[PDB]
Amino acid sequence: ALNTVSQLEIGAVDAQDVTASAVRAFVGALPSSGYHFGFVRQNVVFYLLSHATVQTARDPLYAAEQLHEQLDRFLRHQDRLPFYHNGATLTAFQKLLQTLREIQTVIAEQSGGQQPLVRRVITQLETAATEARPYVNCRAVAELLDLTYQRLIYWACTLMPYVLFRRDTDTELDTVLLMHFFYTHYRSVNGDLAVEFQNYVKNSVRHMSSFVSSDIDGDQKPGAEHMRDVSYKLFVGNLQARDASGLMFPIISTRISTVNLYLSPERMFFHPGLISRLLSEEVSPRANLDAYARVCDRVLEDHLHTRLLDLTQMVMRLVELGFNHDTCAAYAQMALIQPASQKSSLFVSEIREKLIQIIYNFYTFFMCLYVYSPTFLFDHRRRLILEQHRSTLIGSKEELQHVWSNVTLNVNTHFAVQYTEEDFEAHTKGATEAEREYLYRDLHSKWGVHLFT
Amino acid sequence: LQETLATEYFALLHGIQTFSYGLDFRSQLEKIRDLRTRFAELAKRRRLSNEGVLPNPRKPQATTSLGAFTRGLNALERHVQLGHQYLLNKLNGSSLVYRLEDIPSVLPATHETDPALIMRDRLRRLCFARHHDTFLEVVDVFGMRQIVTQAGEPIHLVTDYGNVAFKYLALRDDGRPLAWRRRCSGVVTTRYKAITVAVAVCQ
Amino acid sequence: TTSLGAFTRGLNALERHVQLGHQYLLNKLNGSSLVYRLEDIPSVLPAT
Amino acid sequence: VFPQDMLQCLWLELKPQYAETYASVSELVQTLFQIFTQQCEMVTEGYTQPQLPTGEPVLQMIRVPRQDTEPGLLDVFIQTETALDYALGSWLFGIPVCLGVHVADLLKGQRILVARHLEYTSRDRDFLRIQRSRDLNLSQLLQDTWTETPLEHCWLQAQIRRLRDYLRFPTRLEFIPLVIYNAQDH
Amino acid sequence: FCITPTQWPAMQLNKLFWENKLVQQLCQVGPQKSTPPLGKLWLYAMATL
Repeated sequence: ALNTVSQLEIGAVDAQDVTASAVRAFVGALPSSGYHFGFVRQNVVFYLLSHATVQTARDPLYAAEQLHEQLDRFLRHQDRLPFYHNGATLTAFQKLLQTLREIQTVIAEQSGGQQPLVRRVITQLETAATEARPYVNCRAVAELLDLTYQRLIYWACTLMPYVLFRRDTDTELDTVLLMHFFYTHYRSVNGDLAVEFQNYVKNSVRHMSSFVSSDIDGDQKPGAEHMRDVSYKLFVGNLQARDASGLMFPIISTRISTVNLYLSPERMFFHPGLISRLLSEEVSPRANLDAYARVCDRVLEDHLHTRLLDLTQMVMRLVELGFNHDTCAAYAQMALIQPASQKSSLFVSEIREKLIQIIYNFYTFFMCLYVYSPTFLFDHRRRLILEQHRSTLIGSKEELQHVWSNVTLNVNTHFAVQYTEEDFEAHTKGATEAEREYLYRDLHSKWGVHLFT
Repeated sequence: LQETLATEYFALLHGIQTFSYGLDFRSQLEKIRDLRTRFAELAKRRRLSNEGVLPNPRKPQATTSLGAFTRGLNALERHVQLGHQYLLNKLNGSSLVYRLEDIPSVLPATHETDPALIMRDRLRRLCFARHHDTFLEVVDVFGMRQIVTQAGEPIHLVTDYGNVAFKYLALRDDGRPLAWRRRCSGVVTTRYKAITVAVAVCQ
Repeated sequence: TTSLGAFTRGLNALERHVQLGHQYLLNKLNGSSLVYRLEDIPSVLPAT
Repeated sequence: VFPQDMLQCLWLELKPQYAETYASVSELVQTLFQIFTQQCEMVTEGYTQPQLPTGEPVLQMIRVPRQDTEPGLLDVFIQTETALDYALGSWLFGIPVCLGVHVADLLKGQRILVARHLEYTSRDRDFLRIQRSRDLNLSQLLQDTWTETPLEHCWLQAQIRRLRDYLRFPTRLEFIPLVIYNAQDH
Repeated sequence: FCITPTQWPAMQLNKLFWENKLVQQLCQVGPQKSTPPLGKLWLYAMATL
């Protein structure tokens, strides 16, 4: 029986399959006296929910409500610890189900100023999660919170407004690039962006010809390959257009002399050509690259100088700079693709190392955010995530061992899953010497670490 | 304990399938060796076998014997070792590239799997230069439809076009030959006509 | 009065029939890019 | 790499006799691919053993017969040297070349008539224009040909980087090549 | 009207009508290798029927 129940701890069970009669048979057939049988006589509902899974059904609310109703029947069928009791377990799980209904209600309402509404509704969701926070041990609530956080963060990263982009120092190219990135990363509901683009292109007709090449020589320039699409659907006057015809247009001049006079150094990440030429180390020595050098230094210093509201705040701060996960990954690829040995100035090498740090850090941060949840499963998958990252991004390069500290430091800073020894003491204040060992064993199996003794 | 390690095995299988480990062959070898030692320790705590059907990643089964797990481990070792050997041979045979470290590792950020493409590239790769004459079809450890010879070397690893443009122009054979030429929607030099006339007259 | 060798020959005939049909289908999918998978291929009913 | 109009002009201006049966160099390329695929023959057969000694469940076994004369089209293209070959090689690799037609032999072979057909050097504008018109973009092939082959993907990226680096910086030979070719059959 | 031959390029519209790959594969079935592709007759049959 002990081996079976330990394997049950290691494994997971289906909410629909388990019934009240099944729980009654499991309790009755289980031996009466034991150092774990007392707990299952005391907290069978919480213990069963500790390992249950609902993620398979793909509909958390209804399956979890069915599980709650079966547990309610078993609790009708049914003083050691006021903090954790089967009736208290049912009450807390019903509260969590209310939270899981209201998160979907919020998503439906907000998705159809929008920013204050988003902030207040996400604050309500955070309060709801805090109400559901203490029983993080359970696998059922673990996957429920995991899916909830996945959905909310995926919705929030896309529902970004466009107010923060406009600056007085922004040029015509900078503005069109900002709204271009907005189109390529956010088009779900913001449909007026194309109309504004069509209105604005007629304003900057004279200014649009200043930052372009001749026809014949522009295509061979480095970095035009990646920016051909943005250029084509800049020139055509409609962001919905597709460059399937392979036409040749006035290619944008990516030279630093043109960029500095026609762009702003702070909004560079929206422009792919400068990234490509900087990684490729094909920059002319005479080029004056102090602009992005200082911008890179100050941005990294501000980011390294650093709650769910705070997480979201950093989220729209970082992506406001144009850092999109797909874009960051695709424009970190050539960092590995580009050769290590080439001729470039020391400042260029230093800013390249800085940008390698930045691309790795933001790529890891974004992908962890895509799988973020204040639960043990996040760290459990993050172990394999960091192993894979060591395998691929760092590789066998010796110089890449220095840049490792910032990635792990930032990801553990922003996505820390907090657990308190006082929390476990309260969870086991009434638990006797007999019952604490298997709660400890289940926690060790789930988290994977020897957190306390 | 056994279930958690089996899930770790399946996660490693998916990572190798999705190329989450890149060109770090040593890391994959160390991980699979550690997994094999862990499964051997599980067997000792609970005899290893070299027979049994492979575990199904799509449908995990608790009836799989430890021999199946050991077989899957050795299959992964063979896959990674044959891959590394093929990289070593191609590096020796091609002088264009300098070192394996300079060769990057691509990310699955650009993922697109059409079954039609997945079958057509393999069927066109069949009659290319491969070490063994005959051929066969199996289901790989990853669970997909992998095609290998009797040696078990992957066709996508034992047969190659030798050029990116060759593969691109070979798999582009769909309907009409050229599409962008049609999309663009678009007579001799007079000197050549003059030289043709003069050469004909002289001859 | 049919012999066991006759039944062995019939088993071989059925095996070759099914293998021959399967290999002809494989060749037809190989030569024609019109169809991508056997799953999309319909099955007719023998009602007619 | 080259634009299709310039390719059409070169094809029409120096039509190879054995290639005159077709209308483009591209058509030659797809017909060569077709004959290469026709050389390959696939036959599927059953196997008594359902699994390998390793144990992978084997479904079917496939053999590749290459059984069978007039010279092959791909062959006759291979051993026949044409002005097309050297012109395309010079334009692709960024090297000049001098192509001329042999009229006849005079003074018992002491003097040979080589009519001025065309010349390639860094001086004439057409050579510079065609050299700078080369579009060294090949990452679009990688995007258009993703077949769940990341190892080959990295190999192809490295190969493209090396070939583009070589093409941008060709080796110079003091601009003195010369080719003699016939006019009746190129 | 009138047309300038030099300005107007010449395509191969057969590659879209009967020289395309799929119709050629469909009409390749014939008694002997000497038979030319039958897509020319195949389009006739489809149009008639």
